[PDB]
Amino acid sequence: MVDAAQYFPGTWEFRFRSSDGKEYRGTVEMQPRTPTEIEIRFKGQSSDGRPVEGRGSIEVRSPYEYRFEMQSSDGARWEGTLQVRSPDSVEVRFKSSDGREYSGEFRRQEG
Repeated sequence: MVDAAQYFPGTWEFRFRSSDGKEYRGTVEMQPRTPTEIEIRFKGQSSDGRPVEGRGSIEVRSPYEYRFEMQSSDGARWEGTLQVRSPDSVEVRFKSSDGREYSGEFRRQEG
């Protein structure tokens, strides 16, 4: 597995989409708080154009996989896991407080 504080810090673009077609896109900045807790700050917007922002984290908790959580200024609360696929690409799968199931991707940017 990747080393959390080696791998995740940086700027990423994201796209998340639910099975019903709701979609969020935006940019995140990740930085370590500790080696087991990577903080996320993000700005983005839903597919209806509504701007959102918020915070989240990637954490070491379970023995099996990274924990992923994000909370949005429009009230969306997201909790799930992720799978690193390459040096610049991470897939995510999560449940939302609105009852939706999402999949999505982070794509690493320069700066």
